[PDB]
Amino acid sequence: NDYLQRNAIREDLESYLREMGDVTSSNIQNWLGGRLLLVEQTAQTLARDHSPETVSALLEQPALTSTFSFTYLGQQDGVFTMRPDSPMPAGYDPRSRPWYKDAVAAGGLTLTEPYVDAATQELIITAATPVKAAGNTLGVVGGDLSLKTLVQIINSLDFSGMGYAFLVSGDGKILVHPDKEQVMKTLSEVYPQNTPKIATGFSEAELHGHTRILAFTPIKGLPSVTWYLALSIDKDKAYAM
Ligand SMILES: N[C@@H](Cc1c[nH]c2ccccc12)C(=O)O
Repeated sequence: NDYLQRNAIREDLESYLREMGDVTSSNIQNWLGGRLLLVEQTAQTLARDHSPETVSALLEQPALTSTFSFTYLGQQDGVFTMRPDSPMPAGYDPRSRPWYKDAVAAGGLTLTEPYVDAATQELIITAATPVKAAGNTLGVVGGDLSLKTLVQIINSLDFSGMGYAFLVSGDGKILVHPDKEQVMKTLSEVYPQNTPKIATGFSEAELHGHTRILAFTPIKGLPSVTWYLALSIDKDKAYAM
């Protein structure tokens, strides 16, 4: 019987994908986690002492400048301090920015979706958290992360040459993708005819003329967001083995 045989193949493929999805999800979980912890450690220090001299020196420390493109403090009175330094656009107010509002609404450390950077006019992701002293919020600390860097991490693996990984929100918004044109599109825009369901274990869909298999894995330990790790696999290549 070819039905039983196809059934045996598919079940094996789905077990492999589950394994790859789990461990890739852990990786990005751990990597994002360290960044979050670092921003948190930085805010808890500023909480105790946020004099101008201290703020400057703290933000210039190598553990920060080598991890984030920019690290910064926006204060509740609107005063902004960043390292390394940058030309400043007229009218800037850190309290109006997505990283600031997101941290405040979260009541603690969180991550933004991509938003348009103030200087590069390109997409950026920020790890951010409020500065908490005596139950009060003195401002928000943020550390900037490049989309390209997140891509590289979730695509360490091949995956045996079958496909690639991307990040997508529970709402269906593509956050990070090896193909730049797909970023911040929705799953419905990319797949209008038969849209992959995030809840559903394994979905088939058609992309650039080829049948693909998609599978979604929750990413744990991201406060106040719901992000999935997605695997997108070439069906014909996978089954061929
Ligand atoms: N990425 C943050 C902070 C930031 C980075 N580079 C900047 C240059 C100018 C002003 C703010 C920034 C924002 O866009 O708000």
